[PDB]
Amino acid sequence: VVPPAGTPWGTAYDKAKAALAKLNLQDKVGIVSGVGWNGGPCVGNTSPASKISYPSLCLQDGPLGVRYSTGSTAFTPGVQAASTWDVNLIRERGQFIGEEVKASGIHVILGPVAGPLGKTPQGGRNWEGFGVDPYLTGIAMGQTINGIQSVGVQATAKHYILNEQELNRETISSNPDDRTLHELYTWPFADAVQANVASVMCSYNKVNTTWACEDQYTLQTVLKDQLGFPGYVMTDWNAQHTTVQSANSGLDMSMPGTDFNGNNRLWGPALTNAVNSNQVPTSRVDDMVTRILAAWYLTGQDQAGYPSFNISRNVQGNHKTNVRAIARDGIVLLKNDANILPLKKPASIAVVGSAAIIGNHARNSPSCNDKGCDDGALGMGWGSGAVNYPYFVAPYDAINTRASSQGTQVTLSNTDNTSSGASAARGKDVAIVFITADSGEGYITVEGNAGDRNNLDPWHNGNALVQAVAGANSNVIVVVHSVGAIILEQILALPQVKAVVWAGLPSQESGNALVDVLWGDVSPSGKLVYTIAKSPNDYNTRIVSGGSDSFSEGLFIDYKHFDDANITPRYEFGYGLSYTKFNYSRLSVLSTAKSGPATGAVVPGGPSDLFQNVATVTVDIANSGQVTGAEVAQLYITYPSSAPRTPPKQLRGFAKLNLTPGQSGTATFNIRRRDLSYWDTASQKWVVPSGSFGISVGASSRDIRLTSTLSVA
Ligand SMILES: *[C@@H]1O[C@H](CO)[C@@H](O)[C@H](O)[C@H]1NC(C)=O
Ligand SMILES: *[C@@H]1O[C@H](CO)[C@@H](O)[C@H](O)[C@H]1NC(C)=O
Ligand SMILES: OC[C@H]1O[C@@H](O)[C@H](O)[C@@H](O)[C@@H]1O
Repeated sequence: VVPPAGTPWGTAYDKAKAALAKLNLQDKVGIVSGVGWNGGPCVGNTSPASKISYPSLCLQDGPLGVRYSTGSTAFTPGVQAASTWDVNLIRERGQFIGEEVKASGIHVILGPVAGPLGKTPQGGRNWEGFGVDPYLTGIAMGQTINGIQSVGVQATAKHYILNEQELNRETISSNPDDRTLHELYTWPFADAVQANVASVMCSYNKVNTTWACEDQYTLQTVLKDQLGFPGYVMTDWNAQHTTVQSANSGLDMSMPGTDFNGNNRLWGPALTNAVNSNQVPTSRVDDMVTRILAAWYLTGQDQAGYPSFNISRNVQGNHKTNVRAIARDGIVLLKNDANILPLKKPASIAVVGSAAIIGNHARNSPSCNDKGCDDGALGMGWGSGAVNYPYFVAPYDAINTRASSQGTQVTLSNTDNTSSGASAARGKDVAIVFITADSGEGYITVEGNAGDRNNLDPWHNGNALVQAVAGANSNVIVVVHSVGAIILEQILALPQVKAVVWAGLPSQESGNALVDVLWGDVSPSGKLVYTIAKSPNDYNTRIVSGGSDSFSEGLFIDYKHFDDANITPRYEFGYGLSYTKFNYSRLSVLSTAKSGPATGAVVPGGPSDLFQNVATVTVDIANSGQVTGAEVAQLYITYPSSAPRTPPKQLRGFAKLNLTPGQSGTATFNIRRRDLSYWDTASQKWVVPSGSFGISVGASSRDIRLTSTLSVA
């Protein structure tokens, strides 16, 4: 119900309560009600309350940087950050974003994304998030939020909840069972709350026939009471449907205030009328304002000297180091046959594909608003989560500069013409072919793709381009920039394809980061955060075309389905090649963990014991090969078989270690009570089952190097 004394939120509440006492109803209605779609200078705005020096709250997109700004960095999308498996870069990314958001005079950044989590590879906005795994996405959420808010900026965990597809997102009902709702999809929102996230945004879709922004169970019972969330719930943009029920269900903020056309103003004067007509109690509005002002006080935004709103300010500083680092360390090397990579002093190189050069995407062209195009090199998906590039380093330009510097002749075919490609590739030492797939928010249809992807094939005749290049050249490196999984079986069926580089979504540092890896200045060290299957039919979920997604797969999404259904993916979750090898030894498991329901009083995150450490798993990792490289060690836990049906393996830890040849290091996985828990629907509690837990540590969800047990009496 209420945050405890002597904690950041507790002090914010005291402050918030003192402010609330100086306000009248109009003051209060102005704090919770957006001024209207594009009614203010920001993406979202509310009305100031001078009596407590409360500004018009300025809310701006999005998860990867400042939208509409002309002096901001384009950070990598979240999926790329997750792909680094590096908590330091992830936290640094949130911090840098936070610095830019404050420097621009925005109070609330609308991100990061824990929903969609990303159960379907076709999902158009999955790339804004952190991969398909609740644990990793949770850790990322917490690190990104810690980073953002340490600057004194309010973060917004979105989208709550079960917005797993773009098609009919405003009408579809997501209908999973209670365990699935809590244990899979809500999980990462709990990390966000526990990170003291200031705000949560409710989604467009329905949850069991009830619009997410009108849903008392998810908003009040789960988020506020069970997760102990002390901040405010805002709507997604015009995701509000009623005046009264929205308010009474636990909605706190109407965004942006009207629909796109200026209609459907459900709060403002209509909320004033509902309170006056006794349809919404004053205590409810008092609660909304406490939550909103508490977030303001929590982040220190009440102190004099917060920058004024201005998105023309150059706020970039040297933040490109993060984008470079994540674009670089997030590249996943999938295939490296005959050790063709890293490249060394070839006489010639062909570079082939429209995705190698600057196009309308990189240019912020008027043909590509909200990044609604895959034209030229690709840095991110489309929609509200895209931003302007301050610059963009194309793969061709970077490759050309590095290659020319060593007397390597570069030949370019800058289109997707199969015949021009083969011609450029013929006779060259290597040919690097660039393919893409794109997607985004479901209000833009790009090349026939309505938001979600139509299929899992490369865009722009990508498969044919590679086949034509392979017909002309024995040594083909395929570089892929993509919003998600592509089936690569056709490309892999070509014996001429010796290397596959899953470069992900690099933003502005595309070319530099790729050159870093291709030439082996750094070994690639990113690993997959979703499964690349051998067949589109091997995935168990789809973009649903009807009014209902029953979520009948339950807990078994992505790799959990693959493990459960004994399907061999092409490249499994947690998979990544390196230019070196790593040996794992000496697995230990230290545990004090006791069985039963969690027993702590509810605080932000849930019962106070859920995020406390109960165990520690430790392994040694040595670099046994010939070159320096970082390894991503992963922990998977198997629950007792006596426990309610659970996936066979669940990611419960990861560590990243840079090792020079012969160097040895420690990977430590701290285990929180919740990491050994499942959600019990009947008691509405997290429970640790008694029995022997399987402990699996390795280089991927399939590449398990050592095993042990964790026993709970
Ligand atoms: C609705 O949600 C409840 C609780 O989350 C779940 O157990 C139930 O199966 C769902 N009902 C339908 C008809 O999908
Ligand atoms: C906004 O910032 C730009 C760049 O720093 C500056 O030139 C301009 O004066 C600012 N605009 C306002 C209205 O303060
Ligand atoms: O741009 C404001 C909001 O618009 C909505 O359409 C998106 O779903 C949100 O992610 C976004 O924050």
